[PDB]
This record gives sequence, C-alpha cells and structure tokens, in this order.
Amino acid sequence: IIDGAPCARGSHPWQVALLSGNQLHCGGVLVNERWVLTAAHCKMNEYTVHLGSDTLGDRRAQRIKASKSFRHPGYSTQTHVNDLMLVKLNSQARLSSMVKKVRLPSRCEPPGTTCTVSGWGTTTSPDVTFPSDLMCVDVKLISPQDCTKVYKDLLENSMLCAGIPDSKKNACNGDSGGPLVCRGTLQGLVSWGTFPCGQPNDPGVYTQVCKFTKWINDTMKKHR
Ligand SMILES: *C[C@@](*)(O)[C@H](Cc1ccccc1)NC(=O)[C@@H]1CCCN1C(=O)[C@H](C)NC(=O)[C@H](C)NC(=O)CCC(=O)O
Ligand SMILES: [Cu+2]
Ligand SMILES: [Cu+2]
Repeated sequence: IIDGAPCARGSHPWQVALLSGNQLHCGGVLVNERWVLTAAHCKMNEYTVHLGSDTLGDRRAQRIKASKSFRHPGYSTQTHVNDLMLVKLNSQARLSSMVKKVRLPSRCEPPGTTCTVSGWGTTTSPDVTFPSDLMCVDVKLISPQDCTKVYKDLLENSMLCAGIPDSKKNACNGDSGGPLVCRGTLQGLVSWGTFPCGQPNDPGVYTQVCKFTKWINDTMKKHR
C-alpha cells in the first residue's frame, strides 16, 4: 500500500495473506470457514494462508495449508481480465473475534464512493519495502469512462478503478487479492496498476466483485 497508514487493529478480521512459506505473496479475503477469495494471478502450487492478525509472523496468527485453487474460467494471463480466484482451505478455519467472514456485495457501489484498500504489499516503489503490519488507505471509485481515458485498451470488462486525484495513495506489489471495501461490503480485489506504484492520476485497478457474485457462489456450491 502506497502513502497509507497502519490499519486500526482488529478492523480487518476477514483479511488474509497468501504466503510462500514465510514470505508474503498476496492478500485475500475469507469468504467462509473454507473459502478464500483472491486474485487469479496470485495462483500458487500450494499456499500458507495467514489469518487472525494484522501482523504477519504473529505467534497468535493462524496458518492453514491450501492446495486447491479455482480461477475464474475466463481469466486471461494476457489481459488479466477476470482476475479472481477461490482457494480451498485444507483444514477448517476457526472463527473468532479476529477472524470473520467478509460481507459480499449485493450490488455495485457507484463512482465517487470512498473506499478502503488494505494489504501487506510494498509501501515503496520502485524499491520494495514490506511492512509487518497491515496497511490501509482510502481511495475513491472512478467511473469506467474516466478510467478508460487513462488506460484505454488495457481496461477490460469488470475492471474497477479507484484512487485519489493527484495522489500517490494506491496499492502495489503484494497487495493483490486484497479487499477494497466500501460501506461494509467488499467491492473489489486488488488486481493491477502501473509501475512504479503510486504515480499520481494513475488509478489502481480492481476486480469488480459485484460482477462475479453468482460465479463465487456456484463455485463454492459445486466443490464441497
Ligand atoms: C499481483 C498483485 O500483487 C499486483 C498488485 C499491483 C497493483 C498496482 C500496481 C502494481 C502492482 N499486480 C500485478 O503485479 C499485476 C498482475 C501482473 C501485472 N501487474 C501489474 O500491476 C503490472 C505492473 N501492470 C501492467 O503491466 C499494466 C497493465 N501496464 C503498465 O504498467 C504499462 C506498461 C505498458 O504500457 O506496456
Ligand atoms: Cu511472491
Ligand atoms: Cu500481464
């Protein structure tokens, strides 16, 4: 997260992290006791999912193994359209005051809405710096028309932009799959942006969750 601040402790119990052993790879959100929703480009052959703490490496944190991942059938490794994926938890996820289900959206929030994006991604760019504490930053949803003026052909269907005008406030490497929340509901998953991160007027791009609600449910309904 660029130009953000440490999230208030316990304000993100549905936030999870995908680790390659001990190193952060991506972020994600807990859908239920066995499902994590993250970015499709965050795919791994095996994951070590962090849950229950704002600090990576917390001794109290939960670390569950994952070997099954289900990317949206329409994901493109060339355009990154449909950048979302569900990862099945090998073991049950023990809920608590620090681990809760995320609230999926029932509709698409409109442009101009102020939202919060969070992650343990790099806080600097081009040079990389990874924080142990979960970082948060507020951004505003940008209309598809406005964003197309910036990215043109790079924008495909269900790609939601968010950012602050003339501001470095944005997501970056390691933040993918992480939640973009507005009004208590999940509106987006960090997908992509420009490099280096935090270029003013260069919006962060998110997978627009309100467009995949049916897919998310059916996929969890079919695989256990
Ligand atoms: C996977 C996730 O952690 C990461 C998060 C992120 C978000 C914003 C900025 C940087 C990183 N997302 C990515 O790494 C995604 C998926 C791989 C490609 N990617 C990018 O964000 C890259 C840096 N962006 C691009 O390639 C975009 C589409 N174009 C440009 O940067 C312009 C280059 C050109 O014109 O060819
Ligand atoms: Cu990695
Ligand atoms: Cu690419």
